[PDB]
Amino acid sequence: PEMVRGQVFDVGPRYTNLSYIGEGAYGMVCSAYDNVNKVRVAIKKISPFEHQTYCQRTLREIKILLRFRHENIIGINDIIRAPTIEQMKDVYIVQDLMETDLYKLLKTQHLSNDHICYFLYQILRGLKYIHSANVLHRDLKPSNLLLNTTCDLKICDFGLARVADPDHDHTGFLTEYVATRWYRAPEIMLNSKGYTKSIDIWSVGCILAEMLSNRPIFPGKHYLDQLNHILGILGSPSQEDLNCIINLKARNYLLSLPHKNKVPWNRLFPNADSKALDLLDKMLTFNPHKRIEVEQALAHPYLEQYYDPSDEPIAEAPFKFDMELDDLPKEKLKELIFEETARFQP
Ligand SMILES: *CCC(=O)N1CCOc2ncccc21
Ligand SMILES: *CCC(=O)N1CCOc2ncccc21
Repeated sequence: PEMVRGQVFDVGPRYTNLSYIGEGAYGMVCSAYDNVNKVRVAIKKISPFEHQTYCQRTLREIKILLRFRHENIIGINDIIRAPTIEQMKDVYIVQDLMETDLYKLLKTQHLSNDHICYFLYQILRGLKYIHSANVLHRDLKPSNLLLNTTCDLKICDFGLARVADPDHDHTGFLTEYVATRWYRAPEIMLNSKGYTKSIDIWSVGCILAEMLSNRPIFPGKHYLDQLNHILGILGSPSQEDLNCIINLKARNYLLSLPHKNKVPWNRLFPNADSKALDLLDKMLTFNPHKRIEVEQALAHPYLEQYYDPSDEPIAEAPFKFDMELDDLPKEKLKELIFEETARFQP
C-alpha cells in the first residue's frame, strides 16, 4: 500500500499519484487521481485515537453530508474502509478537489467587490439549504469555505453541526464553547448555547467583514476578550437589548463596562460598497432576535444581481439524529460509522 511523508495513506488501487496537501483534525489530507472518474480528488484520512476510539464528530459529519445535496455544500464522493468492523481502522473520505479556501485566499489576495458579492451570495445560498434542514453549521469561518479555480464556493466541516433547538438555547454567563473564537456571536459569552440559526448569521457577518478588509474583524485572544472586541465596534448595547438578557451575571457584566461608542462601518471599511455595509450591519446585530435571517439576507439589495429564490433550493425534509451522538459507547460509535459508510462498498 502507498505511503505519503512517512505515513500510510492507503487508498489505491482506485486512487493513485498522491500529493500531500496538509493536515486535518484526525489525519493527513492528500490529492489523488481518481482512475474511475478520471479527475483529481481530495482525500482525508480519519484514524481512531488510542483503542478503537473514533470521534462522534466524524459520524455527525458523515450522516449530514450524505443526506445533503447542494451545489454550495461539499459532498462525499466515496468512503474507503476495510470490509469488516474487526478489520476497520482508518477511514478515508473522498471529496471534490477544490483549488483553495477563503482563509488562504484572504491571506494572499485582495477581493474585488464583485468577488465579495458572489462569495457572500454562495455562502448564504448554501446556508439557506442547511437551515432549511433545521441544521446549524456552528463553525463557519474562512477555512471552511472551499473555492475552485472558477470561484465556485462550497461549505465544509460539519463536525460541530447540530439540529436547531431554540427552546434549549439558554445558558449561564461564561459557558464554555467549542466553535472557533473569532466567529462567535456575542450571546455565546452571555447566555447562549449556539442552538439557534442566528449563531450562523453572526459568523457570516464576520466573514463578510473579513472579505472587505482581509483581516478578522474581532480577533479575540481569549474567551471574554472576544466580547470586548465586539462591543468595541458595535458600542454598548442599548437598554432594550440589555433587558433581553434576563441572566443577572451576564446583564451585570455588561452594566459594569464603561460606555463604548459605535465605530461607523464606513470608517472601518472606507472602500466598501454602501449596500454591503448595510447588510453587514444587519448580520452583526448584537440582539440575536433582531439579527437578519438567511432568506432576508439573500433578498437584500446588495445581492440583487444574484437573488433568485427559485434557484436557491431547500432540503426535502428536516434532518434528525436517530441516536444522541454524545451518549455513545466507543463500540457503538465504531458500529455506527461502519454502518453509515456501507453504501460505498462494492
Ligand atoms: C472543511 C475543509 C475540508 O473539507 N477540506 C480540507 C481542505 O482540502 C479539502 N479539499 C477538498 C475538499 C475538502 C477539503
Ligand atoms: C428581548 C425583546 C426583543 O428582543 N425584542 C423587543 C422588541 O423589538 C424586537 N424586535 C425584533 C426582535 C425582538 C425584539
